[PDB]
Amino acid sequence: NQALLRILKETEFKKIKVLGSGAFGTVYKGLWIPEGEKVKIPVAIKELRKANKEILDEAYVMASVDNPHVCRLLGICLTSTVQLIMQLMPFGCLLDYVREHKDNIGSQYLLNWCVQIAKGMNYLEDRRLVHRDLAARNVLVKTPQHVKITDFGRAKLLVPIKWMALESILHRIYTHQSDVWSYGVTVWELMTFGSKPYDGIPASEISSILEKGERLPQPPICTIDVYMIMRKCWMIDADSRPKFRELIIEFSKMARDPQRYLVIQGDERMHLPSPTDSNFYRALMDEEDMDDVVDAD
Ligand SMILES: COc1cc2ncnc(Nc3ccc(F)c(Cl)c3)c2cc1OCCCN1CCOCC1
Repeated sequence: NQALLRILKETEFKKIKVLGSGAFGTVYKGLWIPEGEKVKIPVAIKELRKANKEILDEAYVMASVDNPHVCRLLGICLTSTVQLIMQLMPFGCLLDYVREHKDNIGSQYLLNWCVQIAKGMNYLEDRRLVHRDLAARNVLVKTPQHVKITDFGRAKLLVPIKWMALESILHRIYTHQSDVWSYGVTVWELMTFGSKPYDGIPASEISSILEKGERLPQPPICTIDVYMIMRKCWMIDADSRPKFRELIIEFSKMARDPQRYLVIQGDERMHLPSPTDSNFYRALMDEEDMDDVVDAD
Protein backbone atom coordinates (compact mmCIF):
# COMPACT_ATOMS: atom_id res chain seq x y z
CA ASN A 1 0.00 0.00 0.00
CA GLN A 2 1.68 3.17 -1.26
CA ALA A 3 -0.52 5.34 0.95
CA LEU A 4 1.48 4.06 3.93
CA LEU A 5 4.76 5.66 2.86
CA ARG A 6 5.08 9.41 2.46
CA ILE A 7 7.67 10.61 -0.03
CA LEU A 8 9.20 13.77 1.42
CA LYS A 9 11.15 16.62 -0.14
CA GLU A 10 14.40 17.52 1.60
CA THR A 11 13.01 21.03 1.86
CA GLU A 12 10.27 20.14 4.35
CA PHE A 13 12.45 18.76 7.13
CA LYS A 14 15.66 19.65 8.96
CA LYS A 15 18.14 17.70 11.07
CA ILE A 16 18.83 19.43 14.39
CA LYS A 17 20.75 16.93 16.52
CA VAL A 18 22.80 13.77 16.21
CA LEU A 19 21.35 11.03 18.39
CA GLY A 20 23.63 8.18 17.41
CA SER A 21 25.49 6.38 14.65
CA GLY A 22 26.30 2.87 13.51
CA ALA A 23 28.32 1.35 10.68
CA PHE A 24 25.16 1.70 8.62
CA GLY A 25 23.82 5.20 9.13
CA THR A 26 23.37 8.17 11.42
CA VAL A 27 20.21 8.88 13.39
CA TYR A 28 19.12 12.47 13.99
CA LYS A 29 16.42 14.25 15.88
CA GLY A 30 14.76 16.24 13.13
CA LEU A 31 11.95 18.72 12.57
CA TRP A 32 9.20 18.28 10.02
CA ILE A 33 7.64 21.53 8.85
CA PRO A 34 4.44 20.84 6.88
CA GLU A 35 4.17 22.92 3.71
CA GLY A 36 2.31 26.14 4.42
CA GLU A 37 2.65 25.77 8.18
CA LYS A 38 5.02 27.34 10.70
CA VAL A 39 4.80 24.55 13.27
CA LYS A 40 7.88 22.36 13.68
CA ILE A 41 7.16 18.70 14.42
CA PRO A 42 9.89 16.53 15.97
CA VAL A 43 10.75 13.35 14.06
CA ALA A 44 13.56 10.81 13.89
CA ILE A 45 15.65 10.76 10.74
CA LYS A 46 18.15 8.12 9.71
CA GLU A 47 20.53 8.90 6.87
CA LEU A 48 22.31 5.89 5.39
CA ARG A 49 26.04 6.10 4.65
CA LYS A 50 18.37 2.02 -10.12
CA ALA A 51 19.06 1.28 -6.46
CA ASN A 52 16.24 3.66 -5.52
CA LYS A 53 13.73 1.29 -7.11
CA GLU A 54 14.91 -1.53 -4.86
CA ILE A 55 15.05 0.79 -1.85
CA LEU A 56 11.46 1.96 -2.30
CA ASP A 57 10.29 -1.64 -2.64
CA GLU A 58 11.71 -2.45 0.79
CA ALA A 59 10.53 0.87 2.22
CA TYR A 60 6.94 -0.02 1.33
CA VAL A 61 7.37 -3.25 3.29
CA MET A 62 8.82 -1.34 6.25
CA ALA A 63 5.91 1.11 6.09
CA SER A 64 3.41 -1.77 6.19
CA VAL A 65 4.52 -2.95 9.63
CA ASP A 66 1.57 -2.19 11.90
CA ASN A 67 1.97 -3.48 15.44
CA PRO A 68 2.27 -1.82 18.88
CA HIS A 69 5.73 -3.30 19.36
CA VAL A 70 7.45 -2.61 16.05
CA CYS A 71 8.23 0.88 14.76
CA ARG A 72 6.72 1.72 11.39
CA LEU A 73 8.60 3.57 8.65
CA LEU A 74 6.55 6.72 8.01
CA GLY A 75 8.40 8.51 5.23
CA ILE A 76 11.49 8.53 3.05
CA CYS A 77 13.52 11.12 1.18
CA LEU A 78 15.62 9.94 -1.76
CA THR A 79 18.41 12.25 -2.87
CA SER A 80 22.14 11.59 -3.01
CA THR A 81 21.48 9.78 0.27
CA VAL A 82 18.55 7.77 1.59
CA GLN A 83 16.84 9.28 4.62
CA LEU A 84 14.25 7.42 6.67
CA ILE A 85 11.66 9.29 8.73
CA MET A 86 10.05 7.74 11.82
CA GLN A 87 8.28 8.76 15.01
CA LEU A 88 10.69 10.17 17.59
CA MET A 89 10.87 8.21 20.85
CA PRO A 90 12.00 10.70 23.51
CA PHE A 91 12.91 8.00 26.06
CA GLY A 92 15.42 6.65 23.56
CA CYS A 93 16.72 3.11 23.21
CA LEU A 94 16.22 0.36 25.76
CA LEU A 95 19.91 -0.51 26.06
CA ASP A 96 20.65 3.02 27.28
CA TYR A 97 17.55 2.89 29.48
CA VAL A 98 18.48 -0.24 31.43
CA ARG A 99 22.03 1.06 31.81
CA GLU A 100 20.89 4.41 33.17
CA HIS A 101 18.37 2.72 35.48
CA LYS A 102 20.65 -0.15 36.47
CA ASP A 103 19.46 -2.04 39.55
CA ASN A 104 16.59 0.46 39.77
CA ILE A 105 14.23 -1.45 37.48
CA GLY A 106 11.58 -3.80 38.84
CA SER A 107 11.09 -7.39 37.72
CA GLN A 108 7.65 -6.54 36.36
CA TYR A 109 9.21 -4.15 33.86
CA LEU A 110 11.97 -6.51 32.75
CA LEU A 111 9.61 -9.43 32.19
CA ASN A 112 7.00 -7.32 30.42
CA TRP A 113 9.62 -5.93 28.05
CA CYS A 114 10.57 -9.50 27.19
CA VAL A 115 6.92 -10.19 26.41
CA GLN A 116 6.52 -7.10 24.25
CA ILE A 117 9.67 -7.76 22.24
CA ALA A 118 8.55 -11.33 21.64
CA LYS A 119 5.13 -10.06 20.52
CA GLY A 120 6.75 -7.71 18.05
CA MET A 121 8.97 -10.46 16.65
CA ASN A 122 6.01 -12.85 16.49
CA TYR A 123 4.13 -10.25 14.48
CA LEU A 124 7.02 -10.01 12.03
CA GLU A 125 7.08 -13.82 11.80
CA ASP A 126 3.32 -13.89 11.16
CA ARG A 127 4.03 -11.45 8.31
CA ARG A 128 6.74 -13.79 6.99
CA LEU A 129 9.43 -11.21 7.78
CA VAL A 130 12.88 -11.75 9.33
CA HIS A 131 14.48 -8.92 11.29
CA ARG A 132 18.13 -10.03 11.21
CA ASP A 133 19.41 -7.46 13.68
CA LEU A 134 17.56 -7.72 16.99
CA ALA A 135 19.54 -6.24 19.88
CA ALA A 136 18.75 -4.04 22.87
CA ARG A 137 20.19 -1.07 20.96
CA ASN A 138 17.45 -1.62 18.38
CA VAL A 139 14.58 -1.59 20.85
CA LEU A 140 13.14 1.82 21.68
CA VAL A 141 11.23 3.02 24.72
CA LYS A 142 7.89 4.71 23.95
CA THR A 143 7.09 4.82 27.65
CA PRO A 144 8.66 2.76 30.44
CA GLN A 145 5.69 0.40 30.02
CA HIS A 146 5.79 0.25 26.22
CA VAL A 147 8.80 -0.73 24.11
CA LYS A 148 9.10 -1.17 20.35
CA ILE A 149 11.50 -2.92 17.98
CA THR A 150 13.11 -0.61 15.43
CA ASP A 151 15.49 -0.90 12.48
CA PHE A 152 13.34 -3.48 10.74
CA GLY A 153 14.31 -3.71 7.09
CA ARG A 154 17.81 -2.36 7.71
CA ALA A 155 19.62 -5.44 6.42
CA LYS A 156 17.49 -5.72 3.28
CA LEU A 157 17.91 -2.00 2.70
CA LEU A 158 21.67 -1.73 3.13
CA VAL A 159 28.27 -7.34 11.30
CA PRO A 160 26.95 -7.97 14.85
CA ILE A 161 28.74 -11.29 15.41
CA LYS A 162 28.03 -11.44 19.14
CA TRP A 163 24.25 -11.34 18.60
CA MET A 164 24.18 -13.81 15.71
CA ALA A 165 23.18 -17.46 15.60
CA LEU A 166 26.07 -19.79 14.74
CA GLU A 167 24.60 -20.65 11.33
CA SER A 168 24.41 -16.93 10.59
CA ILE A 169 28.06 -16.45 11.55
CA LEU A 170 29.20 -19.42 9.47
CA HIS A 171 26.80 -19.30 6.53
CA ARG A 172 25.02 -15.95 6.73
CA ILE A 173 21.76 -17.87 6.99
CA TYR A 174 18.96 -15.80 8.56
CA THR A 175 15.59 -17.24 9.59
CA HIS A 176 12.95 -16.69 12.26
CA GLN A 177 14.90 -19.17 14.35
CA SER A 178 18.13 -17.19 14.09
CA ASP A 179 16.06 -14.14 15.10
CA VAL A 180 15.23 -16.19 18.20
CA TRP A 181 18.94 -16.56 19.00
CA SER A 182 19.34 -12.77 18.84
CA TYR A 183 16.25 -12.39 21.01
CA GLY A 184 18.01 -14.52 23.60
CA VAL A 185 21.05 -12.23 23.53
CA THR A 186 18.76 -9.20 23.76
CA VAL A 187 17.07 -10.61 26.86
CA TRP A 188 20.52 -11.22 28.33
CA GLU A 189 21.40 -7.56 27.73
CA LEU A 190 18.27 -6.50 29.60
CA MET A 191 18.81 -8.85 32.52
CA THR A 192 22.41 -7.67 32.96
CA PHE A 193 21.27 -4.05 32.71
CA GLY A 194 23.16 -3.55 29.49
CA SER A 195 26.36 -5.56 29.80
CA LYS A 196 28.29 -6.16 26.58
CA PRO A 197 28.00 -9.79 25.44
CA TYR A 198 31.28 -11.75 25.45
CA ASP A 199 33.09 -8.67 26.74
CA GLY A 200 36.82 -8.79 26.05
CA ILE A 201 36.49 -11.61 23.52
CA PRO A 202 37.37 -10.81 19.88
CA ALA A 203 34.55 -11.38 17.39
CA SER A 204 36.80 -13.69 15.38
CA GLU A 205 36.83 -16.12 18.31
CA ILE A 206 33.06 -16.31 18.84
CA SER A 207 32.22 -19.16 16.45
CA SER A 208 34.82 -21.43 18.07
CA ILE A 209 33.58 -20.57 21.57
CA LEU A 210 30.01 -21.42 20.58
CA GLU A 211 31.11 -24.64 18.91
CA LYS A 212 32.81 -25.57 22.19
CA GLY A 213 29.43 -25.22 23.90
CA GLU A 214 30.18 -22.04 25.81
CA ARG A 215 27.46 -19.39 26.11
CA LEU A 216 26.75 -16.07 27.83
CA PRO A 217 26.80 -16.43 31.64
CA GLN A 218 23.73 -16.51 33.89
CA PRO A 219 22.83 -12.94 34.95
CA PRO A 220 22.85 -12.53 38.76
CA ILE A 221 19.14 -11.59 38.90
CA CYS A 222 18.01 -14.52 36.73
CA THR A 223 16.62 -17.71 38.23
CA ILE A 224 17.34 -21.01 36.51
CA ASP A 225 14.05 -21.02 34.58
CA VAL A 226 14.82 -17.68 32.94
CA TYR A 227 18.40 -18.64 32.16
CA MET A 228 17.27 -21.95 30.68
CA ILE A 229 15.04 -20.04 28.27
CA MET A 230 18.05 -18.01 27.14
CA ARG A 231 20.16 -21.14 26.76
CA LYS A 232 17.42 -22.76 24.70
CA CYS A 233 17.54 -19.77 22.32
CA TRP A 234 21.22 -20.53 21.73
CA MET A 235 21.01 -24.20 20.82
CA ILE A 236 22.97 -25.21 17.73
CA ASP A 237 19.95 -26.93 16.20
CA ALA A 238 17.73 -24.04 15.10
CA ASP A 239 14.60 -26.19 15.27
CA SER A 240 15.31 -26.90 18.93
CA ARG A 241 15.07 -23.23 19.88
CA PRO A 242 11.83 -21.76 21.26
CA LYS A 243 9.34 -20.14 18.90
CA PHE A 244 8.38 -16.52 19.56
CA ARG A 245 4.81 -17.56 20.31
CA GLU A 246 6.22 -19.88 22.99
CA LEU A 247 8.38 -17.09 24.41
CA ILE A 248 5.33 -14.83 24.69
CA ILE A 249 3.61 -17.48 26.81
CA GLU A 250 6.58 -18.23 29.03
CA PHE A 251 7.51 -14.65 29.87
CA SER A 252 3.84 -13.76 30.29
CA LYS A 253 3.57 -16.55 32.85
CA MET A 254 6.62 -15.28 34.69
CA ALA A 255 5.30 -11.72 34.65
CA ARG A 256 2.33 -12.93 36.70
CA ASP A 257 4.69 -14.01 39.47
CA PRO A 258 7.70 -11.76 38.82
CA GLN A 259 9.50 -12.16 42.14
CA ARG A 260 9.53 -15.93 41.60
CA TYR A 261 11.59 -15.61 38.43
CA LEU A 262 13.92 -12.66 38.95
CA VAL A 263 15.74 -11.79 42.17
CA ILE A 264 16.14 -8.02 42.43
CA GLN A 265 17.04 -6.05 45.56
CA GLY A 266 14.32 -3.60 46.54
CA ASP A 267 11.94 -5.17 44.04
CA GLU A 268 8.92 -4.96 46.35
CA ARG A 269 8.92 -1.18 45.86
CA MET A 270 9.22 -1.12 42.06
CA HIS A 271 5.74 -2.07 40.84
CA LEU A 272 4.11 -1.19 37.52
CA PRO A 273 2.49 2.26 37.45
CA SER A 274 -0.89 2.82 39.08
CA PRO A 275 -3.94 3.12 36.82
CA THR A 276 -3.73 6.85 37.49
CA ASP A 277 -0.11 7.11 36.35
CA SER A 278 -0.70 4.74 33.44
CA ASN A 279 -3.65 6.78 32.17
CA PHE A 280 -1.52 9.93 32.40
CA TYR A 281 1.34 8.46 30.36
CA ARG A 282 -1.08 7.20 27.72
CA ALA A 283 -2.93 10.51 27.45
CA LEU A 284 0.30 12.46 26.98
CA MET A 285 2.52 10.32 24.79
CA ASP A 286 1.01 6.92 24.03
CA GLU A 287 -2.43 7.20 22.41
CA GLU A 288 -1.96 4.11 20.23
CA ASP A 289 -3.73 0.80 20.86
CA MET A 290 -1.84 -1.92 22.73
CA ASP A 291 -2.46 -5.10 24.73
CA ASP A 292 -2.63 -4.62 28.50
CA VAL A 293 0.62 -5.22 30.36
CA VAL A 294 0.77 -8.39 32.44
CA ASP A 295 0.35 -7.62 36.14
CA ALA A 296 1.22 -9.85 39.10
CA ASP A 297 -1.26 -12.20 40.77
C1 LIG B 1 16.10 9.73 22.22
O1 LIG B 1 16.98 8.91 21.45
C2 LIG B 1 16.50 8.26 20.32
C3 LIG B 1 15.15 8.33 19.83
C4 LIG B 1 14.75 7.65 18.67
N1 LIG B 1 13.47 7.77 18.26
C5 LIG B 1 13.12 7.11 17.14
N2 LIG B 1 13.93 6.34 16.38
C6 LIG B 1 15.24 6.21 16.78
N3 LIG B 1 16.13 5.41 16.00
C7 LIG B 1 15.96 5.10 14.64
C8 LIG B 1 16.35 3.82 14.14
C9 LIG B 1 16.17 3.50 12.77
C10 LIG B 1 15.60 4.46 11.90
F1 LIG B 1 15.44 4.13 10.61
C11 LIG B 1 15.21 5.74 12.37
CL1 LIG B 1 14.52 6.91 11.33
C12 LIG B 1 15.39 6.06 13.73
C13 LIG B 1 15.72 6.86 17.95
C14 LIG B 1 17.05 6.79 18.43
C15 LIG B 1 17.46 7.47 19.60
O2 LIG B 1 18.75 7.45 20.12
C16 LIG B 1 19.72 6.67 19.41
C17 LIG B 1 21.09 6.80 20.05
C18 LIG B 1 21.22 6.26 21.45
N4 LIG B 1 22.64 6.53 21.84
C19 LIG B 1 23.41 5.26 22.18
C20 LIG B 1 24.84 5.64 22.55
O3 LIG B 1 24.84 6.57 23.65
C21 LIG B 1 24.16 7.80 23.35
C22 LIG B 1 22.69 7.54 23.00
